[PDB]
Amino acid sequence: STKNGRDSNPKMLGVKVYGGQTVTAGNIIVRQRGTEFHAGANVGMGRDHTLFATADGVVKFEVKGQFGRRYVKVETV
Amino acid sequence: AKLKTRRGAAKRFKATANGFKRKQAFKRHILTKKSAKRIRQLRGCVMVHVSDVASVRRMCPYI
Amino acid sequence: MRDKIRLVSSAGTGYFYTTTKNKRTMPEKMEIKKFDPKIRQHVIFKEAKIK
RNA sequence: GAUGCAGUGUACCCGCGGCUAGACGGAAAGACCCCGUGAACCUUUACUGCAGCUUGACACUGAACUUUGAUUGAGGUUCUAACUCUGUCCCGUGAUCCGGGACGAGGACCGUGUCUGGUGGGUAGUUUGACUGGGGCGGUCUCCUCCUAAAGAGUAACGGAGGAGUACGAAGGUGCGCUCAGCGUGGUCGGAAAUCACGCGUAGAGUAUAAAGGCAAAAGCGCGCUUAACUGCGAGACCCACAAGUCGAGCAGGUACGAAAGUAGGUCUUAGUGAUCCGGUGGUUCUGUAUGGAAGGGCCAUCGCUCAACGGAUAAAAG
RNA sequence: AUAGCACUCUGCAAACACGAAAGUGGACGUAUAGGGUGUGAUGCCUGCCCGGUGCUGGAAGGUUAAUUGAUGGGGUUAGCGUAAGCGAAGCUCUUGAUCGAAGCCCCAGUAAACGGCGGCCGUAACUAUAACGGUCCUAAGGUAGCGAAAUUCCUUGUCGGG
RNA sequence: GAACCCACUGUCGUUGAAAAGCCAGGGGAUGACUUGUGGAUAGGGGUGAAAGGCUAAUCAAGCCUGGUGAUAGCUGGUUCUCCCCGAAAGCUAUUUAGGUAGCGCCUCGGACGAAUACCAUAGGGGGUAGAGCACUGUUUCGGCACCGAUGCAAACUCCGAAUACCUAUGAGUACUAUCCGGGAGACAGACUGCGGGUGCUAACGUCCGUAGUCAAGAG
RNA sequence: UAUAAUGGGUCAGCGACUUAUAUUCAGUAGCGAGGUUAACCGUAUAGGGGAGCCGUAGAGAAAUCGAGUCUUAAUAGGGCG
Ligand SMILES: [Mg+2]
Ligand SMILES: [Mg+2]
Ligand SMILES: [Mg+2]
Ligand SMILES: [Mg+2]
Ligand SMILES: [Mg+2]
Ligand SMILES: [Mg+2]
Ligand SMILES: [Mg+2]
Ligand SMILES: [Mg+2]
Ligand SMILES: [Mg+2]
Ligand SMILES: [Mg+2]
Ligand SMILES: [Mg+2]
Ligand SMILES: [Mg+2]
Ligand SMILES: [Mg+2]
Ligand SMILES: [Mg+2]
Ligand SMILES: [Mg+2]
Ligand SMILES: [Mg+2]
Ligand SMILES: [Mg+2]
Ligand SMILES: [Mg+2]
Ligand SMILES: [Mg+2]
Ligand SMILES: [Mg+2]
Ligand SMILES: [Mg+2]
Ligand SMILES: [Mg+2]
Ligand SMILES: [Mg+2]
Ligand SMILES: [Mg+2]
Ligand SMILES: [Mg+2]
Ligand SMILES: [Mg+2]
Ligand SMILES: [Mg+2]
Ligand SMILES: [Mg+2]
Ligand SMILES: [Mg+2]
Ligand SMILES: [Mg+2]
Ligand SMILES: [Mg+2]
Ligand SMILES: [Mg+2]
Ligand SMILES: [Mg+2]
Ligand SMILES: [Mg+2]
Ligand SMILES: [Mg+2]
Ligand SMILES: [Mg+2]
Ligand SMILES: [Mg+2]
Ligand SMILES: [Mg+2]
Ligand SMILES: [Mg+2]
Ligand SMILES: [Mg+2]
Ligand SMILES: [Mg+2]
Repeated sequence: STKNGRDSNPKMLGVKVYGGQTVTAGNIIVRQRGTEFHAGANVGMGRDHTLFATADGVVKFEVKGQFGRRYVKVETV
Repeated sequence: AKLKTRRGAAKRFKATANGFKRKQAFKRHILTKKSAKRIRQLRGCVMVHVSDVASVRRMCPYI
Repeated sequence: MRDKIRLVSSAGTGYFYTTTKNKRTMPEKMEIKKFDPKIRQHVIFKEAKIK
């Protein structure tokens, strides 16, 4: 017989809102197993590292800092 | 002959103004391991889903 | 083996939480401070058998 | 696997006697194989009933002596009157049935009715999973991680590789504080390797556990104090056939740590799980069949399933 | 199937069978007879094992039914209490102290009862033999007799006869 | 060894003379023998010198009439005409796999409208094709674990497209999208091209993704 | 599927989506914040019969309130309206 034959159910991770899109407060922006992206202004991080908007506005992606981390933020008006 | 109600469904569903209400499952036992959020959010009534409303109406002709 | 136990309020309200412990590492009856919604104060809860 | 399709070859029309190479010739909705939550009969230490057999209590069931226990019971010895005789003699009678009378032998036994424990393929009704390069044997059935997977999500095979059915009142919260590993030098037993001091390169260390994604404001490592491992919620969003699952700012009550701004609704995250029914425990301003109560029920919080064939056909089943 | 042989049951209103009962066969018979079971004239004969299941005989220790009902707890009110509450007696819901046989657990016998009569090492090499010696187990580890057989896979085993 | 009772071999016959026979041979034939007449045993019962044999050409439970028109997720059949639109063979679950249910896909009515699509500009995050050793593995030759040259990788990555995908504006061309209700069918697919697993870089093989055709479409 | 897969030798006649009750949705008719009778009586399709049913109000398990109700300590928030 075969010792193999097992696999886990899908998790559906990924980016849900892209740059330039309008988001109201509370929308999930990124579903990530680790902090491949970091939260900037008006963005909160959850226990499972999910990024969500804490304000109304427009999404934006950027790269900044000494370490070169990828950041995602929300710009208001 | 007169249509007969399915009493099991009648004991699970009650009519609302524009639909039906029901209780939520997973609150009978095995409660210690569950989180407080789940415990408080599974309490109370909710509405019946549209994909089930037809079956509920067919089973309960008079409610 | 972690056994289920219930922590009962000392105010007589009847309120109780539930949790588990390791009997061997914690032989003594557990005693903690927690919030009591019936009286809306913090009081001592003591271990009681989960039954 | 071709009289009937394509291309070609041959062949004037119709009988009679022979022959069986083909018309996947006729005959019987294949007996082999598989399937249907089909049937029948047979077996058993498969499940569940019943007959039969057997144990004791009560009733038919009575009377006298006598011993031993704490007015009453349990044993022994006698008796006749209930009751038994498919034993003898008389009568109905002309009869090896039956009934009545007498005698004899037994006798509170045996036997029967109700209840009750045991035994019970002798009979009776049933069950005995699915997927599978046919079926059987073997393996698998739920969850987590990687690759197949074609740079959003999702994506199959009895495809290639590993884990889970836990742990922790601290391994949780907070304030403050600190950084791994491997090397080169010299030093008591001390030596590849354990302890001390200085130096060059520098995240390979570590993160309770499998892997992946992460980790300097360290998510890694200590100390002091503590219980936010709270209660009532909840704008909004993800994922979804349903039932479910996931993240979450912010608002009230009380609380811990900070000088303060503040952080805290368990643990770096993703596995460590089980619906409904029926019952148990504690509360309860609900209901409670004439009335007042009470039983019973409802609501809130909790407990009992390796229902692993893991959306679980029964409380209960092999060949 | 059979005559022969063996085991076992049955004391007569027999065991056993039919039948719901009454009754009927067994039998107008009776242990030299009747039923069940296995084997199969006759000759020589029929080894070992009671651990398992069955059957037979013991023991009254543990366990256990109906039945019985000792206690304990609750409901309800007469009466008490400013109130909260307490509450006799009568009914009533619940608990189960004690007593309580067969069977089983236990001990012996029984195989012409159902049944069983072995492994691994050194050697045997011509497949794998307690052949023979060691040891491990078991209730025990095949006496006589026979054997490539209605039983032998290798197999058309080897040798001789025809 | 005749009658009588049987049924061991062979030919014939087998739409037969015959729903079991004829012909030539064969066995018993004073016995556990053959046979006439009249009786007894009735279906989970009977009877059986035992073959599951026989019980009216019927037997692993006879026949007849009733329950009864039993049930069959199975096979078959389903009858006049014209017009309009027009599928699927997928996901999830199932003692479930050739059944069924929710969703996806079809049709009809109502409500609503350009809120929808194609293309152009603008903003986005990738880790595949390719490529390469900076990590993890593996690999060849030299100089003293390292250094100089050299290779490879679905479960390696210092890099990294084209395409796809999500958003906002805009010209034209399309009664497009969305919501509420009535009725379904379907959940056996096949071949070809491209990217792949499996197989032998075999199969008119098998399992996925993505387009076209058949299915349901003639010339 | 020409299939060498199934069915039919031929003709005539017969042969398969029905009936009752309940419910829901569309057409059409009466009436309209109302609509409508059932059994029954009745020289009987008439006329009587208003018991009853649907609609007009929800929320909550229920007691209970009511254009509001449920939860909560909350006049906050939220669910059904
Ligand atoms: Mg409960
Ligand atoms: Mg010629
Ligand atoms: Mg001819
Ligand atoms: Mg011929
Ligand atoms: Mg033909
Ligand atoms: Mg034929
Ligand atoms: Mg057939
Ligand atoms: Mg067969
Ligand atoms: Mg039945
Ligand atoms: Mg199968
Ligand atoms: Mg196979
Ligand atoms: Mg992928
Ligand atoms: Mg992907
Ligand atoms: Mg792609
Ligand atoms: Mg049940
Ligand atoms: Mg009352
Ligand atoms: Mg399942
Ligand atoms: Mg014999
Ligand atoms: Mg002999
Ligand atoms: Mg004759
Ligand atoms: Mg004969
Ligand atoms: Mg003779
Ligand atoms: Mg009989
Ligand atoms: Mg016959
Ligand atoms: Mg039968
Ligand atoms: Mg068309
Ligand atoms: Mg298709
Ligand atoms: Mg099931
Ligand atoms: Mg089928
Ligand atoms: Mg089909
Ligand atoms: Mg490549
Ligand atoms: Mg299917
Ligand atoms: Mg399919
Ligand atoms: Mg396909
Ligand atoms: Mg194919
Ligand atoms: Mg064509
Ligand atoms: Mg064709
Ligand atoms: Mg044909
Ligand atoms: Mg067919
Ligand atoms: Mg035909
Ligand atoms: Mg005709």
